[PDB]
Amino acid sequence: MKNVGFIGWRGMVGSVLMDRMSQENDFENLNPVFFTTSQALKSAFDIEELKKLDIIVTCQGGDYTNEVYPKLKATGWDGYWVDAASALLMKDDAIIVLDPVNQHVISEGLKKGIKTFVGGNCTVSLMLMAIGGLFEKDLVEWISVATYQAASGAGAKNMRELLSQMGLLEQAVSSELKDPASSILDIERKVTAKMRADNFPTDNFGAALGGSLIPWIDKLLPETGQTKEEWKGYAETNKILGLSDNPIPVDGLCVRIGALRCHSQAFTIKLKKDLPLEEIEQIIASHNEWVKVIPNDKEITLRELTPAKVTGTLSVPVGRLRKLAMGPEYLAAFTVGDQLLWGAAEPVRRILKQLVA
Repeated sequence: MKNVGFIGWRGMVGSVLMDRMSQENDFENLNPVFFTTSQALKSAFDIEELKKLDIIVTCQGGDYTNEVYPKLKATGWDGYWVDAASALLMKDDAIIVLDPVNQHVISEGLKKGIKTFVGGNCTVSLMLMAIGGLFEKDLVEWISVATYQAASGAGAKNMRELLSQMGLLEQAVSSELKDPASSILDIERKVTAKMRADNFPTDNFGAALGGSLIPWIDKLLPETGQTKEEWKGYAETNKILGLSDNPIPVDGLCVRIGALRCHSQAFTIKLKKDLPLEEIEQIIASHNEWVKVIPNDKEITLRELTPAKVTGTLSVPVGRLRKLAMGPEYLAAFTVGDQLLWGAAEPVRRILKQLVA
């Protein structure tokens, strides 16, 4: 059995990985060696120890990877490096994994000698898990996107801040909400006053999220006006699909909303042909076992196409499918996916499974 080292397994993403691996009994197929950065297991910084392993799975973070990866590689170590961090995503030296979508690029990279794999993540992987069928059939000309991203993508303390913000907003009008005859305008004024107060916890986001939204995720990308988050759509999507040399346009606005773990996305997909909606649905549904086409019905949409339904599951529902007023080649679609699973830990768990098989 392969000797696998794990770094950052106590973090949020790492913890989801540990839980998923346990659930699937992945540990009975490999020899796990756990590391730690604490001085209170082996040290995550002991290069000689890391060199003894066949594979290293890390969810520790970019700073960690940029520090040890180079040192480890320098020792001649020829093992595999699986990273949940985005540090090496665009390295010609590594492949972005999301096997249900790009098994072919993965299998080839392996034959070629690629030893570094970075997990497909956030909105890009969730998008591909939802409409990968359209790309696989080469029907996508371009895609305009509008996201509704959860706090987990930012971090554990961000999720906590969101929850605290929601509590404070309600607590500001707790009594008013109790009497069925109170003024809704009085209630709103108080809630709004609270989210604008200096003592309203907004350190993690830099603005209120709770009963609001933030139309900016990462840092500015000067050359295009995009934010890093938005830039990933074009770069990472094509790298995953292996179309970096002849990229497909994927662009839009990424917005942070008051959700915990699920990223949702609204799509305006420009197809290259005019296909019956029924066929498009079949193409979408057939791509993988997790995508789930939701009928464009109200009751079914409310019960199935929401973070409330999707959170904590591997299901990737896609619905609201119909042609747009712009034309028969313009398709509308809305999808919801859990950020911690297909958006983070699952692609890593899957590539590991392959490497130790």
